[PDB]
Order: sequence, then C-alpha cells, then structure tokens
Amino acid sequence: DQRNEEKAQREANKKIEKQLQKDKQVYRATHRLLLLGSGIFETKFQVDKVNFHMFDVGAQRDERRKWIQCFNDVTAIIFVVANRLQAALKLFDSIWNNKWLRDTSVILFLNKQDLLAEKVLAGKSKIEDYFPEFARYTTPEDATPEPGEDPRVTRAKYFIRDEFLRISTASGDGRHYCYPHFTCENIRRVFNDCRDIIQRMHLRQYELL
Amino acid sequence: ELDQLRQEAEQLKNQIRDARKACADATLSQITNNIDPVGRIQMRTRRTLRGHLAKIYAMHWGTDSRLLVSASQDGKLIIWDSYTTNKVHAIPLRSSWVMTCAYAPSGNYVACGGLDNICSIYNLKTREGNVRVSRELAGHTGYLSCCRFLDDNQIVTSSGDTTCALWDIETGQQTTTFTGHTGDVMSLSLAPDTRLFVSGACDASAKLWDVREGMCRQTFTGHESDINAICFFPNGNAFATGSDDATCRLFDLRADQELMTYSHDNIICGITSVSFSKSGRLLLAGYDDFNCNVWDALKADRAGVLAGHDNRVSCLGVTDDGMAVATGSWDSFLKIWN
Amino acid sequence: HAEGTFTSDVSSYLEGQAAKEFIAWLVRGR
Amino acid sequence: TVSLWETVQKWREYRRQCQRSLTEDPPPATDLFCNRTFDEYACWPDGEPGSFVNVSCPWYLPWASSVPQGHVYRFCTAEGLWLQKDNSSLPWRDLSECEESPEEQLLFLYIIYTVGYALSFSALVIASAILLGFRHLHCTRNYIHLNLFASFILRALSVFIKDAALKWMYSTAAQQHQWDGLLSYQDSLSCRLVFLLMQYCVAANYYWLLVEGVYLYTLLAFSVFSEQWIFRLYVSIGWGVPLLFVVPWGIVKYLYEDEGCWTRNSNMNYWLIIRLPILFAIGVNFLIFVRVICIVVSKLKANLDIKCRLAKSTLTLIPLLGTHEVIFAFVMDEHARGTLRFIKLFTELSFTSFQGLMVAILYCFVNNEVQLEFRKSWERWRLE
Amino acid sequence: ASIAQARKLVEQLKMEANIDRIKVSKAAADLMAYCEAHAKEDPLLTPVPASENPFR
Amino acid sequence: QVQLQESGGGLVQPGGSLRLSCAASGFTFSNYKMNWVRQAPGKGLEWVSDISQSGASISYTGSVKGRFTISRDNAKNTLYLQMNSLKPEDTAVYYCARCPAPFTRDCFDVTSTTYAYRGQGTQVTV
Ligand SMILES: *C(=O)COCCOCCNC(=O)COCCOCCN
Repeated sequence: DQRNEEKAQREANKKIEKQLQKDKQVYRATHRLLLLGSGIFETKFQVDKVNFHMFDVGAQRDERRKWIQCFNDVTAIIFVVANRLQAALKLFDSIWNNKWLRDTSVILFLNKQDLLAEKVLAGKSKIEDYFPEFARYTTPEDATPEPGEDPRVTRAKYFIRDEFLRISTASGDGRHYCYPHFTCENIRRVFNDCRDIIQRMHLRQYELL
Repeated sequence: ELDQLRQEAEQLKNQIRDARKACADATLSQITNNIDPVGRIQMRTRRTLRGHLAKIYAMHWGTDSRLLVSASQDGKLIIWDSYTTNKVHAIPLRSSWVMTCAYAPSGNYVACGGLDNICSIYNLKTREGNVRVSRELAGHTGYLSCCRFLDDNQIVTSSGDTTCALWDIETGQQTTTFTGHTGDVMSLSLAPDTRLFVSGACDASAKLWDVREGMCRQTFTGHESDINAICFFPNGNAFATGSDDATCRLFDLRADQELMTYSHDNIICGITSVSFSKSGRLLLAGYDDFNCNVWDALKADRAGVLAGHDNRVSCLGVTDDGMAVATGSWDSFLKIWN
Repeated sequence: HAEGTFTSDVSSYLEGQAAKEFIAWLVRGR
Repeated sequence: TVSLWETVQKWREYRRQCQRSLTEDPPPATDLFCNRTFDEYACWPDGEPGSFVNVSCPWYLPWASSVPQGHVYRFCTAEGLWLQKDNSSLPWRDLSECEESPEEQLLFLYIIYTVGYALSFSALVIASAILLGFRHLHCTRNYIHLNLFASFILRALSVFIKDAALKWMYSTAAQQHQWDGLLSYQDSLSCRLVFLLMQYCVAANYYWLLVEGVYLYTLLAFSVFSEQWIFRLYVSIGWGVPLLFVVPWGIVKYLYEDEGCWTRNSNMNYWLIIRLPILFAIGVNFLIFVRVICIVVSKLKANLDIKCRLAKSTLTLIPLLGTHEVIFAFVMDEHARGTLRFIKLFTELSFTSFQGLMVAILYCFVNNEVQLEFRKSWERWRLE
Repeated sequence: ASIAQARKLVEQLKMEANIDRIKVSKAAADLMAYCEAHAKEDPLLTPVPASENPFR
Repeated sequence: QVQLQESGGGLVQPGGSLRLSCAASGFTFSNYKMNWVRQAPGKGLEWVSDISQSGASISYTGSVKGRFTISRDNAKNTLYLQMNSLKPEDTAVYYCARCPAPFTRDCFDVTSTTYAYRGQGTQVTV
C-alpha cells in the first residue's frame, strides 16, 4: 500500500504549499531595510498601510564583509552618517561597489544636523582639518537651504553631500540609486524613497528606463 | 616584551615550514601521473525543488539519502522528499536571517542559525505531530555560519565571533569552546568518526580540532583569501577547502600540508561550497559565477560542470550513498544532479 | 473598429456588384 | 442598402405579375399583331404592326429608384416579327435608357494588413514559444504578455478566415445558387459565427491591451495586492468582459437585421454595441499612457538630452498599449466620409496589422532579459 | 594586553611543531589507493543503469 | 601564508621626510588593491591611502593629500609610502593592509581591530 502513503505525502504537500502561498503574499508586501550606523534587532513600522521591516545589526564584530551579503535583496540600505566622516565615506564606497550590493539602493541620512550646526561655530574640526579642499568649496547655486541657519552650516552640509554623491555617481549604471537626505519626516523620507525604488525597478522590467 | 615573543613565533614558523618542506619529497600530481582520467562527467538536473521565496544559504542531506533540509532567508526550513519532490515539513523561523542548517543523523532533529547568534534545534518527531523548537543554544557573540550534529545530544557550531563551540543540547550549555581563529569561522566539517573536525575561517587558515580535548591539533595555510567552505575526504585523512581567492586546495592531515590546488585562469570568482563524491575521486565546488565545477581530486583537471543555476551557488551536498548531488542557490531553487 | 468598418465597406461593395451582375445575366438572356 | 436577395425576390414577383398577364391578356384582335412575351427582363405587350412599343422600365431593377420615368423599346415592324441583325440571334432590344447611369483602393488596404497580420502571426508564435519555453521567464508580467500575444494571434487568424468567408459568400458558385433562389452560405449559421468570432477576437485584443495598461499602472502606483487574486481578475477581464457585449450584439443582430452573414452594418446604431465598449478600452489606455509617461519624465529629470531616452520610452510604450488608435478613434465611421475615411482605414489597419509585430519584437526579442536567457543557453549547450 | 595573546601563539606553535609528519609521497599514495578501492561504489563516477537510479 | 612586513619607520624632525616599504608575501600581489592604515596614540585605526591593482587609481585621506604619495611595484611585491612635510600629528603606527579579496572594487574591513591581511606595523614618530 505504498500508494496509500504516497497519497498521504501528496496530501501533506498541498497543505504546505497552501501555507507557502499565504506566506508569499506577506513576504512580497513587506519592505525590509538594513539600518547601518541580540544578534540582530527588528523594527516594524507602517507608513500609509505599507509594512516596513527594519533590521539593525547588533552584537556583530566590526568585520562586515561576510554578514553584509545577507542584505543584497533588501529594498534599501539606510546609511546614517555621524575622522569619522572619512570612515563613513569608505564604508559607503565599499557598499556601493560590492558585487552583491550593486543592485541595492542606499538612503543616506547625514545625521547630526544640529551638531553640525553647533560644531561649526569656531569648533569645527571634522570637516575643515580632515578635508582641506572644503576651504575652497562654495555652496551650489541650486542649494535649497533651510529658512534660518548659519550660511556656513549649509556649506558644510552640501560639501558632505557632494563627497558622497562623488562616490555614487562614479559607476552607478542605473541599477541602484543613492538618496541623500538631512541636507534639507524620516519615516516618510524612507517611504518616499522606497516607493521611488520600487517604481524604478518596475520601469526597468518594462524597459521604460 | 612582546617583540621577543613576536620573534620566537617567527622562528617556530620557520621550523614548521622546514619540517613540512622535508616531507615534500614528491607531489600528488607526480604520484597520480600514470592513472587514467575520469573522462567527462556529465550530470543532469533530475529534480528542481521549488517553494523557497528568498535566497538559499544552506542545505543538508539526510543520512537516508532521500530527505534533505534547506534554509532560505525568507524564514523557512523546508524538508524535502527528493524522490518525489514533495515537501514534508515547512518550519517558520523566528529570525529570517538564517545562514546554516543541519539534519541530525538520526533524522529526528534539524538545526539552523544565522544573524541572531543562536542555534535552534527543531524536533521533527514530536508526539503531537507538529514541529516545535526543542532548544535555542545561546552563547555565541557573532552569527552562526555552520552547525553539525555529532548525535542527538551534541552539536558543533562555528561563528563569526572567531570561535567554534560544542554544545550539550539537553542542558543547552556550551561544553567546549574552540579558540584560535582570528577571522570569522565560516565552515566546519566533522570527521567520519566524529572524533575530529576541521574549520575554515576568514584568516585564510584552516584548523583541525580534537573534539574531546578542545584543542587545535594542526593549522593549515596556503590560501590567499577567506575560506568559505571545507569538507573532509571520505577516509578522514584529508580535506578540501574553497576560498575567495578562486582556488580549491587539498590538505592532508598526516603530511600536514597542501597537496593540490584546483584553479583555472578563467576562474576569478570565489568558491562558496565544496564536497567530495563517495570515493573521493571527484571534488565538487560551487562558485560565485553561478556554476559548479567537478574536479578530478587526484589529477586536478576539471572533469565537468553543473550549469543550471541563475544566481550564486550558495550550497552543495552529496548523499551518503553517493547517489546524487544537490545544489542550492540565491535564485531560490535546489537542484538534484545525477 | 477598423476591421468591421473595412469589412462592411467591401461587403457593401461586393453586394452591389453582385446585384449588378444578376441584372446583367438577365439582359444576357439568363 | 441594396441587396441581391431582395432583388431576386422582386424579380420573381415581377416574373409573376406579367407571367400572369400573358395568360389572361385580352387578345389584340387586330391582325398582324406581335405575340406578347417575357424575356427574363421585361414583359412586352402585343404591339401594333410597324410601330414601336414603349414599356415601363422594370421596377425590380436595383437602381430603378434613380429613374421612375424610363422606357424600353421594340418594334412590331409590320411582318409580325421583330428587328434582328447578323451576328445576333435575338429580337432587337433597346435598353439604353434603363441602364445604371474603388476595388484597387480597398485591395491596397487589404494587401497591407495581410502582410502585417502574417508577419505579426509569425513573430508572435515564435515569441510565445520563447516566453513559454523558458521557465525562468515565467512571471505575472510575462503571463499577461502571453495572453496578449495569443489575443493578437486570434485577431490575425480571425481576419484570415474572414477574408476567406467574404470570398466564399461572394463566389461564382455561391451567386448562381442564389439566383436559382436556392440556399447559399449566406443563409447558414456557419458564416454568421465567423463574423461573431471576428467581433470577439477584435474586442478581446482591445481588452487585453487594456489589461496590459491596467497592470502596468497598478505596479507604478506603488499599489501591492494579492498576485494570485489579481491574475484571475485580469484573465476574466481580457477574455470575459468582451463576451458581455459581443454576445448581446449577436443576440440583437440575430433578432433584428439578420442579413449578409452580419458583414454589413445596416443600422449603424446596433453597431455601437461593439464600438463603445471598444472605445472605453481605447480611452483608458490613453489615460494610462499619459500617467506612465509623466512618471517616466519625473524619474528622468530626477537624474537631472533626456529627449532621446524619453522618445525611446514613449515609442516603446505605444505598441504595448495601442495608443496609435486615439488619433483616429473618435473619427467615428458615421462622420468619416470621403478621403478622411481612406486615411482612417489606412492608418488603423496598417498599424494594427503590424502592431502584433512591434509588441513581439519590443517585448520579447529585444528584451534584455530574454536575450540574457538565450546567451546563457548557448554557452550551456556548448559544454553539452 | 597583546603580550598575553602573543604568548599563547608561541604555546600553540610549539605544540604544533612537535608532531609526526609522514612523507607526501606516502600520503598521496594512500589517497590514490582509497579512490581505487571505492571506484566501483561511486555512482557519480560510474553511472548506474536507470533501473537503479532513484532519480530516473 | 599571507605575510605583510612594514619597514622604514623611525624618528624624524617635523617637516622631514620618510619612506615606508611593505614586503608582501604569500599572495599574488598584483591581484589585490593595497592600503596604508595608521593608528595614532590613543585613537583607533584610520585609513590613510590606497592604490588599485595596476597602480592607476590612487586616493588619500584629506589631511595627507600633497604630502604623502603611495606607490606599488608589482614586480618586487612591494608597497611604498613616501611621506613629505611630516607634521607632529602624523605620529602613528603605520600598517600595510591588503584588501580581502582579489579583483574587487570594494575593500571591506581594512581598518577593523582584528583584520587578518594587515601587517604588524611600523612606528613613525614626528
Ligand atoms: C458590374 O458589376 C459588372 O462588372 C463590370 C463592372 O466594371 C466595374 C468594375 N470596377 C471598375 O471598373 C473600377 O472602376 C470604377 C471604380 O472606381 C475607381 C475609379 N475607376
């Protein structure tokens, strides 16, 4: 009676494939993000009925070249930037140019807007001593500064943004995109960028981009 | 003064290198010069296992050579019946970042782990009929990259915290810790008698461990980059490693050095997984270029290719009866080759 | 749609030509 | 709205009326009279010798409305015979009053779209083989393209059959049956179903172009829903919604205005049962096209000439949505006479016939994903 | 300190230097002799008939 | 076995010059992008300069542009750092760090605390 047990196996298989279809709907409807700043911390937030799962790595060593490959298929990597600035530029460079993360978009949050605003008052070392080419840098004409702030905070903000956009515009090839922020709502800014990422992914399948 | 210690270790490294050089009277490529080639190995895909949603990092065959567990980063363990392609169990995982899975030799348990730094044991033979977490082995401070059962009560794990651990499953406690690696330990392979095991790490080094003593018998170097995969030879006296330097190498325990390198000029991608055939004549290696290469382990000539996958070949395993090969991939499919 | 419109134009033309070759047969003594 | 069938009927009724007369006709009773007859075209009364006979121009003539006041003539000529000439074996007749006072254009339109549908048919069966054959290519997007590809094939075949049926129902074999008053293909349900299949195959193509636009618009609206649920709806909208107005059209065309295998749009009002639902599909894909192009220009200038890329995407999107139709779609047959009609027929037929070719080339053959599947396969084949 | 790690390296190296190593020629002949004694037992080397293949 | 051995450090007057060498051993030197990394007293490891496999693509940290120049000689398996106009804040232990994998654009983890393909370093004092 092997057909009696082969029928039982085929019965248990359809029960599994039924659950896997419900799991497929949940998996495709959720956007998972990597936050780079016990073994891993998971944050669930929801914006306009869209589900976001953000994963922040904790209790991993500072060597990332192996465990960072687990996130090649997240919607985006959220890169929060705090010579700590040059180290962040090097980390962004190796993420951007890694063969497995080459189709993953990066949302840059140039954090510490107020800290950069207060450090620049005669206590600015992290941008002037470490980046001597900033002393001859001018704020771009198409800059959109916040209403009310030092004219030297908007200069330091756009210099840092251009340091990162220099890496991202070199060898971008229209497969992954960089979304720099904090030079101008953070969950909304992630939601808007994720919507742009999904749209550009679809327009590529239709060969419209 | 550590400088005087740092230069004594320089002298010991030269002493070991000279002892190894004295033993290298011939090469394995000279001993096997007059034996016949295996010819052309032409395996075909016999099964395609479909049902995982995300990329697959790990698979492991059962000892019955019919059932196999696979781990996908969608958060599922699936036990497949390879003969009929039927799914037997689908286990949802608490953490979706699983990087390793093991099938117990008895068939009663599976283990998995990953970025949660936890090895989770699942009972497959519960009285009620469902599959539940038996234990969660905590104590590693980095992700789990590999795990292997010794029996129903002992499992050995490797971790990104540069250590390997032996666990007592019933007490949930770490019986032994294997320290000495300086990079992430990425793969481990138990010896056929489970008295020893080898582990390859991200320091381009492989180490041989005594399970009972908890100490490192031998260290093997020769790779240029991180070792991603490791596997004993069928008789337990040799093992093969796959590295990011795009080569495989064969090390011998009793000669204490490398015997072959399995490399080609056209291969510039890393090896993700290695496995021997039943007799050890064929060394199968998965690659980043989406393919698997079959190597003549005694002549270091590429004997075949498995070219069915559309994304990275992440894992690879041969049945205990030598009957079939299974490959998982980042395209979310397993293939059985024969 | 185009197809229908073209078919109705050829259909009407063919019907009129047919009806105007029945009469011709009659003049030929049938 | 002339008809062969009504013409032949009227002939027999005109046959009857005079055929009755020639039996009942009071005798001229003047000697040298000319025997009356019916010559399959006119009923000639007995005429006085030597003088001509003026007879009403036959009311059964298809163009007889043109001229109520016409006449046919013959002469008694006073020997009791009628006039005859060498090389003629008949009683002299004068029809010169009663006679009816572009094939090539239509043929040129035909030749165009027959090549277009043939090229489209060939390129679409070898493009559905590529999508069906490769398992890696299977996805909800390619499933919709496959149904669209099949919808073009059904539209191409239904045209080939419909040029054949128009040929069958206007053939020298057929007409002689219909003169003889016997039954013809035209009176069969075999031909009426051909021109009901041609309505469904045309209308299903317009509604599978709509499904392509609606699916693309829901992916780009950042709208995520059940895929398994959504595909069942799309199949039942491309293939099923056309039945909701093609079937009622067949019901009305059978109860009312059953003639000409339904080839001829006699009323021009029941013909709206098919046109308006089709114009709904035309309208929505134009709205979807505008929204998709607006999304594309927004993406293009966010990368900060964009008009080479924008023109390429606009021209690539046109065959997939069928937006070449909006140009002349509202130029409704009713209002489209004269040379305008030619331009409406030429542009629509020539583009639609080749439209299946564009979509096969653009969305199968030049697709980078599809070309990748071929390069992957050639190298794997080389190893053997 | 880093001295405590450097002294453990010396201890491991001493224990690793004092092991018995056989010749590579003898070591290679043992692997070659294993693959010969099990060549008939390897289905991927010598394919079995489709009657015996559970994945036929 | 992968081995990187730095030399050429020492005590130098401010404004002086110094040339560091790195003898590479145990890998195909030309397949790998190479870096110089330093650790100032009390600070963590900080990236200084890198050079691509051929020697064409070269980059520096901002505070050393114009003063330091990096060069590799693939024939001798040697990496060089020529340091000019040295400042008192250039006092550090200088490490020769190899990128983890060959033929890659990215270079992960060369400033990590326990990176394996990094030498023991040489002390530069200004
Ligand atoms: C009538 O049905 C008997 O057949 C002979 C009538 O010949 C007319 C056939 N078609 C033509 O002659 C084409 O010329 C008229 C079409 O208009 C385009 C300009 N010539």
